[PDB]
Amino acid sequence: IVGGEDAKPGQFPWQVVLNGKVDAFCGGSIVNEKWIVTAAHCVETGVKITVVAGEHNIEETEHTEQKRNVIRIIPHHNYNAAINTYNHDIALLELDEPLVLNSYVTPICIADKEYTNIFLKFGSGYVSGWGRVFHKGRSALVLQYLRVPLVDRATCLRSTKFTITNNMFCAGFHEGGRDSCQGDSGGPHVTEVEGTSFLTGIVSWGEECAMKGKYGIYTKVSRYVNWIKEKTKLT
Amino acid sequence: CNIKNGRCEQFCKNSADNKVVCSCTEGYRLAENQKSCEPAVPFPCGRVSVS
Ligand SMILES: *C[C@@](*)(O)[C@H](CCCNC(N)=[NH2+])NC(=O)CNC(=O)[C@@H](N)CCC(=O)O
Ligand SMILES: [Ca+2]
Repeated sequence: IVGGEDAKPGQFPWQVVLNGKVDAFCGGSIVNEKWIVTAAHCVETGVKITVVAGEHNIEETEHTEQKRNVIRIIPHHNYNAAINTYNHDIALLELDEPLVLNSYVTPICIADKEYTNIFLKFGSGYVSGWGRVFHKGRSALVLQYLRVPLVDRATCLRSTKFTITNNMFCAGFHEGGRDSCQGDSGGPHVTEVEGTSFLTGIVSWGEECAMKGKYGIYTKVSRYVNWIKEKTKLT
Repeated sequence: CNIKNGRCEQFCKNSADNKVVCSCTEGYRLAENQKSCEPAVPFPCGRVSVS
């Protein structure tokens, strides 16, 4: 996250970090005690991955961390149907053992398709992660967060040569300086509705980070909430 | 549901006679005022409880 602030412990208790052949390589959010939602481009291939919930500072111990192994990865079935487009950039991870929910480990809410879009169109969401804090720079030790405005589709389309599909949205500032970035992929874009946060987007891609005239591109979660609910049922 | 979400804290559906029915997401119950959403489990989704 470029141009954000330090989170307080427990401020984003749905946020998790992913670790693998690279540490802190992506984020995710808690769907329920057994399931994380993240970006499909984070988990191409079946390399072994671990999830850490209740994480705050990734170089210190808070005694709130819960580490789990990933036993099943379900990228959306249309991800990579077309090469290099980031269309349908969303995936689910099943954990080996249930998370234990508490103040530091809490799911994000997920509304139906209609209300997820209504919440997105409120026009202001929070994004969070341990990704780069400068474009091509170092990663964060302390979880970062940033409020980003929704950007109108036409402006969105004009900002880039790359294709923005109806499964995506733009968010960020016209003057640049504040954005998500590499390492933040998979992290949740959330909309707060009278004290209760709902998942409205997933950090997916962009051109550099925080450049004036460019915006962060997010997976539009409203299009996928039916799929998330179908695949993450507990029994 | 037209204005202010029908006064529903979370979800609104139009019923009949221009009236509304509110509802809430998993982990919440419709409060008795039939608008607000109250926690129905120790750690409901989407809320900060460290503070
Ligand atoms: C995988 C995930 O961490 C990143 C998130 C980048 C978000 N960028 C902004 N400005 N909000 N996703 C990617 O790296 C996907 N590939 C791209 O974004 C490429 N266009 C740029 C790759 C690069 O600059 O390193
Ligand atoms: Ca830590």
